[PDB]
Amino acid sequence: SCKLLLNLVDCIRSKSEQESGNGRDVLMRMLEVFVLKFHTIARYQLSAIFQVTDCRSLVKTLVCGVKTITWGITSNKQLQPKETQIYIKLVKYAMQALDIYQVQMKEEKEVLEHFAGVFTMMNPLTFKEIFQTTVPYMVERISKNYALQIVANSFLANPTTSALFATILVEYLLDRLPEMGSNVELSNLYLKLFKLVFGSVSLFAAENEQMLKPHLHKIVNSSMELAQTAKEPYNYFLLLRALFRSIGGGSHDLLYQEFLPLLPNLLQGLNMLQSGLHKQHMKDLFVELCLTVPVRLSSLLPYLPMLMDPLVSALNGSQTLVSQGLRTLELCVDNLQPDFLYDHIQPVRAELMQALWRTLRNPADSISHVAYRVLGKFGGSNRKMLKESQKLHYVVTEVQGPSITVEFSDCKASLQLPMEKAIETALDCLKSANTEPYYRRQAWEVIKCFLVAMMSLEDNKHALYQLLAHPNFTEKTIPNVIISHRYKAQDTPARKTFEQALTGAFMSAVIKDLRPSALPFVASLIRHYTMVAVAQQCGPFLLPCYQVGSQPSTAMFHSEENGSKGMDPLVLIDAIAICMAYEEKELCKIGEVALAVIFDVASIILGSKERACQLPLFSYIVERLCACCYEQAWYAKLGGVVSIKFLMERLPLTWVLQNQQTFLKALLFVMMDLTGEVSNGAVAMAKTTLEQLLMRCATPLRAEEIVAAQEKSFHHVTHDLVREVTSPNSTVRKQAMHSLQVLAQVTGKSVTVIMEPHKEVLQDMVPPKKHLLRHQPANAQIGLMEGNTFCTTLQPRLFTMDLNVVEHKVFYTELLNLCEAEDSALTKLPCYKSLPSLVPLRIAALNALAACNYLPQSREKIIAALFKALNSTNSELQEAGEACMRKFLEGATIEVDQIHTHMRPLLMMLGDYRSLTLNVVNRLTSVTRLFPNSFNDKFCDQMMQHLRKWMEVVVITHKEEMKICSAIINLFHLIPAAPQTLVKPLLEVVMKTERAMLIEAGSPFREPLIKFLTRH
Amino acid sequence: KSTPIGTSCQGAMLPSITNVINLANQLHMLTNRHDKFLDTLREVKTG
Amino acid sequence: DVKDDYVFYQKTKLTILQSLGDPLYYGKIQPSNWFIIGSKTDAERVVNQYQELVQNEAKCPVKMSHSSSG
Amino acid sequence: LPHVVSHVHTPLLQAAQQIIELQEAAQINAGLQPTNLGRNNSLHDMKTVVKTWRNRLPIVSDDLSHWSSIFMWRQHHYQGKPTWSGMP
Repeated sequence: SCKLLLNLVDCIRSKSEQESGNGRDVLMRMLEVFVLKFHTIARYQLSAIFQVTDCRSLVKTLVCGVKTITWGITSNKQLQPKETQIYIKLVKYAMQALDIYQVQMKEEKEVLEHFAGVFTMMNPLTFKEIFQTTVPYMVERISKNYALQIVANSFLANPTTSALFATILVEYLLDRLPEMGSNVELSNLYLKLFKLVFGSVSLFAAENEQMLKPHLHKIVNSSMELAQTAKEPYNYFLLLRALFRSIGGGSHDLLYQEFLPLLPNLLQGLNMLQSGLHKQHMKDLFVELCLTVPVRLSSLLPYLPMLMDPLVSALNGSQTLVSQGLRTLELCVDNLQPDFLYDHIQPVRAELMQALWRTLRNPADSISHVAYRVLGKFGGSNRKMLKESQKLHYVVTEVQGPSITVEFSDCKASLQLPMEKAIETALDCLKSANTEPYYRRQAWEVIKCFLVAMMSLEDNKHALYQLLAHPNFTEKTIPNVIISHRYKAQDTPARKTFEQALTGAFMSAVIKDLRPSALPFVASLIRHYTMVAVAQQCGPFLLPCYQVGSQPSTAMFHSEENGSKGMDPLVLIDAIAICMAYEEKELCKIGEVALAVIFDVASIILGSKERACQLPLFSYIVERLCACCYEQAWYAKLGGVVSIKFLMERLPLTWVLQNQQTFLKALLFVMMDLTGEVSNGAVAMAKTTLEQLLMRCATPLRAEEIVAAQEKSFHHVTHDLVREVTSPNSTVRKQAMHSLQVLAQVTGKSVTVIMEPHKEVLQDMVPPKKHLLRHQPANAQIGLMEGNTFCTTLQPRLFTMDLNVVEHKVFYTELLNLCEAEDSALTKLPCYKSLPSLVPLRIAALNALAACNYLPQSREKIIAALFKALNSTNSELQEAGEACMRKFLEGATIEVDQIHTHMRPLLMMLGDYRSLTLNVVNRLTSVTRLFPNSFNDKFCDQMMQHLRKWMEVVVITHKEEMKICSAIINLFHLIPAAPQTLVKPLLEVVMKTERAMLIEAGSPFREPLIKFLTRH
Repeated sequence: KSTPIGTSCQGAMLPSITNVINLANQLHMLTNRHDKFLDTLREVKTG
Repeated sequence: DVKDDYVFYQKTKLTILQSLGDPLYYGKIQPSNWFIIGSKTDAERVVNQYQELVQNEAKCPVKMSHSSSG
Repeated sequence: LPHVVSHVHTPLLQAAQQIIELQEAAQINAGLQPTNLGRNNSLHDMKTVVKTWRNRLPIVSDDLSHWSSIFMWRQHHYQGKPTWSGMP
């Protein structure tokens, strides 16, 4: 039937051109039936699932009919809005219909090509209207169906579609840009769309360069500031490279002149990211982004030294980066008058010259020859005296490492061969990327046999039973002995090697094809390590360093001059710390299992769990585990957080109270060192662990010792938590403020009662004492301002401030003298130099004005300052001014005469045409949101004339502006007591605009109107 | 290839459980498990 | 105060600015960024290098015009 | 040669400049061919080669033998320009 109707359309067209009849309604009548046919075959196909061949033949036949009927109609003219709704239903139902192809190419791509070409020959005004409305549905369909990429890349064969649909696509992606980095498959698919849209602008240089010119700062900027605190920021850096290959090398004209004002803040960011120790391939990505910039040699001299550190890194092992590094260096050598180049290369001359010298030995004819040519281009700068000599290899000590006694059958002679390097080689093999499992087994055998043969084998079934059954194990009190690594002198050459063997055993126990043959072996050794440890530091058989009165001195460890009588069982904890501080997070599972095994063994052969907590070994465990949170790397800090979490949830609460201060300090340092680029989602975990620690420790209960310990820990913890109230760092300051709220929420006490005994810390800190607000950096100024705001926000007021008593006049007038200078020309100060925004600095002082409202003797100055902020030009500054106005709204009263005298200018410029801009409308709707009695019906009547003038301008200038007319109607929603007689005239002109523009699907004049309409 | 592995570096040897003596239910089942583990771990050669 | 401007299809300019108070020069390229410049001798070396770079890969213009104000 | 750089590595790095200059000076004779003489290909490139040779200079610590080798070789091509302009 569709086959017959495929060729029957031309007959209708031929008969319709003979005489002027009625054929428009007939053609659209079957189209609705065809649209309904899509729904029938798409809604019931989920429950229904030859069938597949018939279904695809029906879809292909009907789609060709849809293309054919559109071909006869269009072959432009403007389309009526009613059938655009039908097309909205058509496209919505078509995506659900395109599902049979999934269960079962060449014809699949062909049929999608015909479907994608239906909208190519349609009116562009209606083309963008339908696709903008149904852009989120299409993205969601791609999230479920992966075959729409064939349709996606067919939008650029040679249509005019890509020149218009891409504008909507990029706007939708920018709206949900922060969503990237949370999920996995959603971020990758969004990145794929970014690659395809960047391919279109790169392939078609016409009418795509102008589209990319605006809203380009957000793509470059917001990607950088959102990858700092995210889980997988690897997708953000994958997006910037694609933009670089499109803004340069191809479309270049108005894009080059737009990327220039972003190089200062972008090039100085990539320099800091490449100096970290994040990962192995991540650093290679950073040096690729910093180099190969889409900027020519000009307009780069002032920023030349910032491209030298990445050049050194690119010439240090990577196959592709060395080739690119030589090309970048060769380009500079070409035309730069190398005496100028020698001046800018001096700081990194030693590193670059050594890198070039070492790149002449690799087995490659495309690198050594290029490097030799580059070196020959230098006159004599490649052999000048280096101020830093080459590093040498030296041996610190003169001792003998581990050896294996192997005897021969000749002359009765034994041989001792060292295997120090063999263990290191085995560790490298286990850490390698592409090695066969056969050599992994051999490497594991070397570690296993060396570890077994090193320890002794004695006391078979006789001495072990007597020692474990001996008395004074569950009766005698364990002496308080503290074990610390702070007294360690130097690592012996054998301790490091034995540490490496243990780490290899732990790593070999998690890799698949070796796990079942290593878990019992590793677990049994850990049990052996613990039992020999507890037999040495116990009561009845204590060593002389384990007396009641003892010292943590060097004799505790294995050293040269002061040893522990040979290989004390303390290296197991060191191996646990190293494996938990590995770049791969697959060792955390075995790390916590080993810790659980260690406690399980100790809790059995000691009688009770609380007595095992007093054993001196756990004192060294926390110090070793908390030392991993001080390294500059981020994965090491994560290992410490996991160790903190495991020891908190498992071992009982009485232990935690004693070491709560130590855990809090370790969990607090992580959020302070991580400021510029934080992590792959580590501080979020740290905040959760801190929140869990506070709820567990502050939970009310029942012996006298537990209560005394709980309040003793409470006094020590709360003292530290008031220390960062005025901290210059915002992350710790906000966490500390949130720390106090949750602490009072858990317990049955208020907030100020907690901070009663610790007032002496904050007496001379939160106010300025012996200091000024102009001699300190803005980082401390904001922290002090927020401290005063938090100090005077609770309904119980602490540190009451009154002006003319003591020192409260200098501080008060200083913050009044801050909300006057707006432009940066009048604030040319040495302290206020590196402030690109200067907006957040005024916000903290503004909140202080609204924080204090209990002093009625002086309110004219603060009221004028508050209204001055509301009358500002910036958008973010005005929004915060509204926020503090709402905060100040809870005062005594606001007189009308104050409002009339403060909004005089707004009425002065009311009677003008070039004055009702977006900023003024935002100001006008903000001031009418509160105090809902400021205008009358005459003002509403005047505004009706204004909107008529606005709507008359658009219909002329059409054949930015859409938002202002949507906002001006939205202002009528906020204002109460609007006349009832104005409803009819406003809806009449709206229809007139909707009739001239012929738009009906979700107009911007509809969403605020429907809320405006339902009042009466 | 038929002799146990010995080391002449007694300074790096990990001391046994009984070494503290010369320097002066679940428990029974745990002892048996360790004794069996040590029994099968003694048969390690240099081959 | 010495303000020297340099005029070079494209149109990019080089500006040399010296603020009163210290003999430290400043630069800015306009197709509030500022450039650090040392003594007087370093100024022409940057200008000569900048002039040499812009003269090569344009090939449509040939000219040299500059002025001063102050 | 040994991994570290010392006086033994001087001659190879010292002669690297003249090796590429032989290739650079190989285009002098190609540009002086009468078939392609007087064009911008044999005029702009000649000035670039002259300017490039004028900029780069070795360090004074080298022996006078290498300074002569560079300069007389440059002089051989410098004196070859009056040889074809001498017979506007």
